[PDB]
Amino acid sequence: HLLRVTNKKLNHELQSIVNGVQTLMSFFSTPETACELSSQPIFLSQLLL
Amino acid sequence: IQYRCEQLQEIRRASQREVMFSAVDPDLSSSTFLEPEVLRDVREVCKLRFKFLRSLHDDSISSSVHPGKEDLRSLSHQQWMSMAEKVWNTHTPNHILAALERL
Amino acid sequence: QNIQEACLLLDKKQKHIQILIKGNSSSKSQIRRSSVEAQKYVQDKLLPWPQE
Repeated sequence: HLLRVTNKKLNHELQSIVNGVQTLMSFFSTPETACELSSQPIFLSQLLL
Repeated sequence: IQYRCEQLQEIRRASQREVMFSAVDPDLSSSTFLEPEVLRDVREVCKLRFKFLRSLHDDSISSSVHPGKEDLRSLSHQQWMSMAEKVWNTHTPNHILAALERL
Repeated sequence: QNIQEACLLLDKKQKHIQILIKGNSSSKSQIRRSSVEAQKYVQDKLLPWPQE
């Protein structure tokens, strides 16, 4: 039973890392389509020149 | 990873539609309207660099290579570099560029 | 002599102006290149990590 709990904890942590990294990568993706107003560029290379 | 995401989210929030750049009608001297911090910092960074370049220019033109001026140039150059770096740490790239547009 | 000296000075200044013009044109191209390098780094090196 202890190993089953620990196994759930380990699966949660692995998923947290996957979610965390996906979130982190969302900050680097250039919104191709002009339209979406919402994603304000965070990187000077994003451009705005 | 969470710590890094939090940092980038803070930068995104700061970027959101911020920095009212009042068209300084040049004639209207008086209204103490307070320059946005980003504009002041960018301008100052740019002015500092201009004065530095100007100094190089004046020297190039006046042929007086006073021996010891190089230590002072390096310092000035470093000072600007630090300031420029500070500007990029303190403000969002979006606001800096906006400030440059206005300038 | 002053007029001549002054003419030299004007010529020096004129040279600097020509240098700055070139300098600013180059800087503009560089800014475009530098922008393309940062975008290329994000696309080639960072964006592929989430899949791994």
